Amino acid sequence: RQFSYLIENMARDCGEYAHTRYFRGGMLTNARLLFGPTVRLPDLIIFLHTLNNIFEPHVAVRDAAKMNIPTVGI
Amino acid sequence: ATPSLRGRLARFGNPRKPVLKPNKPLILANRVGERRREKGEATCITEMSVMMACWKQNEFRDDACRKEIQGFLDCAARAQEARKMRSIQETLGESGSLLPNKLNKLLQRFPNKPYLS
Amino acid sequence: SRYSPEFKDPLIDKEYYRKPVEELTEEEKYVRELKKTQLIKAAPAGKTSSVFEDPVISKFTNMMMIGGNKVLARSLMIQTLEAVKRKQFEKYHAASAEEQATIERNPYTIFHQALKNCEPMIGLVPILKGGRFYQVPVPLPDRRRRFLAMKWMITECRDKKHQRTLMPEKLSHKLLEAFHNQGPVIKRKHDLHKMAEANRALAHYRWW
Amino acid sequence: FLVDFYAPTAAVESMVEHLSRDIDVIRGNIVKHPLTQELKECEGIVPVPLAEKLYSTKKR
Amino acid sequence: TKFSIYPPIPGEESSLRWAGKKFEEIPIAHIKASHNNTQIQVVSASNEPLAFASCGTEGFRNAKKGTGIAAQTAGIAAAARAKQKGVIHIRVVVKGLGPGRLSAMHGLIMGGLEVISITDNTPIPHNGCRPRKARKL
Amino acid sequence: AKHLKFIARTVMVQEGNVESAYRTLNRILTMDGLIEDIKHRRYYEKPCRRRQRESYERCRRIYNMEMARKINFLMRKNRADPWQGC
RNA sequence: AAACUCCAGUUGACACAAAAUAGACUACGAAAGUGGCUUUAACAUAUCUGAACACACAAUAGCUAAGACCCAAACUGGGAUUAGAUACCCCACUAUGCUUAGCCCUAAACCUCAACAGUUAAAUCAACAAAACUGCUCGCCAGAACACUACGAGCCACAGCUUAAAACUCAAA
Ligand SMILES: CN[C@@H]1[C@H](O[C@H]2[C@H](O[C@H]3[C@H](O)[C@@H](O)[C@H](NC(=N)N)[C@@H](O)[C@@H]3NC(=N)N)O[C@@H](C)[C@]2(O)C=O)O[C@@H](CO)[C@H](O)[C@H]1O
Ligand SMILES: [K+]
Ligand SMILES: [Mg+2]
Ligand SMILES: [Mg+2]
Ligand SMILES: [Mg+2]
Ligand SMILES: [Mg+2]
Ligand SMILES: [Mg+2]
Ligand SMILES: [Mg+2]
Ligand SMILES: [Mg+2]
Ligand SMILES: [Mg+2]
Ligand SMILES: [Mg+2]
Ligand SMILES: [Mg+2]
Ligand SMILES: [Mg+2]
Ligand SMILES: [Mg+2]
Ligand SMILES: [Mg+2]
Ligand SMILES: [Mg+2]
Ligand SMILES: [Mg+2]
Ligand SMILES: [Mg+2]
Repeated sequence: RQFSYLIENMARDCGEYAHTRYFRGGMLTNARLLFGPTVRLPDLIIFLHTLNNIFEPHVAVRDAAKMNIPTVGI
Repeated sequence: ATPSLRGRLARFGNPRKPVLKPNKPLILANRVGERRREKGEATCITEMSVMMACWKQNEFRDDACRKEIQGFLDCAARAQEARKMRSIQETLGESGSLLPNKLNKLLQRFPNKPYLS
Repeated sequence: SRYSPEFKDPLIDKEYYRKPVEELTEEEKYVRELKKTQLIKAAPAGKTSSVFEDPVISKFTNMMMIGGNKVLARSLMIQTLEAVKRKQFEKYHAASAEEQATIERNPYTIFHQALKNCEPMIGLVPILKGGRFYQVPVPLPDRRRRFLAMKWMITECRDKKHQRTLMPEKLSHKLLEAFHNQGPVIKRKHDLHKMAEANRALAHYRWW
Repeated sequence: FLVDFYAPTAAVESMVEHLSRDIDVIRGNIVKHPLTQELKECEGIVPVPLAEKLYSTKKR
Repeated sequence: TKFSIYPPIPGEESSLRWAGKKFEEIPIAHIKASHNNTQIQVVSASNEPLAFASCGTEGFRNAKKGTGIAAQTAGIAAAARAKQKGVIHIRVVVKGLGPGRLSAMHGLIMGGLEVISITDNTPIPHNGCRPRKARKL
Repeated sequence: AKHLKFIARTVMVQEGNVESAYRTLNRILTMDGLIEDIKHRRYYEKPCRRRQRESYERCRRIYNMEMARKINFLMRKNRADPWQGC
């Protein structure tokens, strides 16, 4: 949360997207229902923080591998 | 200093007989128990014993035991307010230890991990 | 209920509003302004702003009423007050020079004091301890003992021991007996006081 | 009164029976002299870490 | 000086006096708080019986003796027989964890006696005799 | 018996405040363990039952000490949210 | 309620019984087991493994004999509860528990997880419990029940222990 503001601004500055909020189950593995059938998922996910707030791996790390999305992580 | 746990439970490396036989695994939980209810202390009992002792001598007349009755009456009024003040104030008022509901919101932010991830 | 929670009960006190602004405290002043915004319930018929209004005599009339016949209960109440009044005037003309100074002729002062001499101080309340109910002596609240005083007076008169005596003559005789700390209603308070002093060993079961 | 002395092992049982018959001896005990028991040097208290791997790392 | 909770040892001389009497001279109130009764016996420093009272001697029977009201009544009755013999200050020696353990001490105060000390002499063995078997009630 | 009287388990009363002396005395007997010992000695506790109780009391202590040690370690984080809004 | 009433309380004298706290320690010993004090003797083995029966041990209960006796206490007796109560609750008392000398040889004798040596990598592992394996050896086990039985043999054991089947039966346990 400390860096949530900074990351969101950079994404807008570089014409890219961000998700620093609570990850609702299904963003990636169920995008068709949530967004629509013709939705286009990310081609690259950059993890600035791979852990969540209870010191466990972010769910998107595992969900991005299921959707064959390459991940970059610190 | 928390007591040791080396060579206490029955295991394969431990050659000696077990010292402890816990029925529940010794693993901290992610919550604490809810505070129990207190039995409470009866009030105005000393004023209530000298007022019922005067009736016996005065054959249960309320004209000679007036002073005793006031003690038993005024006390009841004071005790009544204290019970009302204590109930609301303790929960709303923050003194010393926290309440289970507020302490379990803090233990769920730093849960105990007995597994690997 | 046809009133909403917003509706507030009315204040019939006539000397409250007249109070000068100079006396109004900061907290009270605020209250007065606040009430303006609030919705007020319509005053019920029973209570007016009269100078003869007595809330204790109105509650005693309602506790005698049967089937909503308030004209008869009030009639009985006023007859009783007149009966207490005429009996004391008869005891005042026939009294000695020094006995007339200690004879109360105001029936209200007699009604309020008679009921206060019957109010019990402690009662028996069943408390559950060890899966059993124990009648432990408990300090009755102010209202409870005020209610019992009225209930006992009305039950005693209703009790069918007086073969052919009208309520005003019965109630006036009981009100004058409790005024002098005599009679069955007073005795009924002692019997409850003798049972709360026999069961004093169980005066710790209660917590409050 | 303390009496430090040297004696054979068989003299203790014979001397404990002599002190029981003397009328001026309230109580008398014979113990191994504490100065014939060297005290091993200590380096200090060794901290003990909480026990680990007592339960399997499984999600119960 | 200050106030210590430890009893004044007899040998060493002190200045603590009660009605001109040393701690040793004060009479003793032996309270036996049992589970179904409470016996009280007041004695002098020279082991001379001054007063005896118990719940049974005060007209209580069976389960009324194992209450705090009966123990207090026996304390008032023992504080009235010893107050006629010149007893004001006492040393309490309570024995037992019964209901009338503290209630008898209050009854002694409601009889005109002033308590200067509270001694506990509850029999505790360093294993000796075997108690009765546990019960299923 | 053979020891001096009025030394052991004796508490003196200050300014006629007997209640405080009895509360003080009862706190000395509970901290030393006499109170519970006197209650467990009323009925014979069989070795097997006493060994089952000592283990339960030792495992509860261990758990309660660690549970308390974590509550005092995480009480620093009971302050207001510094990133309110994120 | 019964029981006792040479009863209870204080003080003092006074054990062939049992060993608060320490012990939040985690030790000794083959196990069983062992937690008051002192003293004496004293705790196998310079490869491992190795027995229902050889050899020596083995909680409690129990037998035989002679002693002791505070308390506890199967049986029994009394009191109460209950539809009944050969039970649970109360009281009392005995065998027994102690010692000595012999016997008996059992246990949920279960840390239900053999001894020795070794590893933490790989396929981690049905589940649960106390993570998963390797090497070597002894012992044991092959549906349930009949069966901690019957017979035989052996044993200071004579209502006993050890070893230990089958037939009828089921399609599950
Ligand atoms: C899958 N079959 C289950 C099984 O059925 C069995 C059941 O078999 C029963 C035998 O006849 C009887 O003699 C037998 N009785 C005996 N005294 N030995 C039963 O124990 C047996 N039941 C059982 N093992 N669970 O009854 C038989 C007629 C059955 O249907 C044969 O297939 O057991 C039944 C319960 O008994 C279940 O209801 C069935 O679902
Ligand atoms: K076991
Ligand atoms: Mg279990
Ligand atoms: Mg000991
Ligand atoms: Mg070998
Ligand atoms: Mg073989
Ligand atoms: Mg065998
Ligand atoms: Mg044996
Ligand atoms: Mg034997
Ligand atoms: Mg006995
Ligand atoms: Mg019977
Ligand atoms: Mg015997
Ligand atoms: Mg064992
Ligand atoms: Mg082997
Ligand atoms: Mg088979
Ligand atoms: Mg068998
Ligand atoms: Mg056999
Ligand atoms: Mg045979």
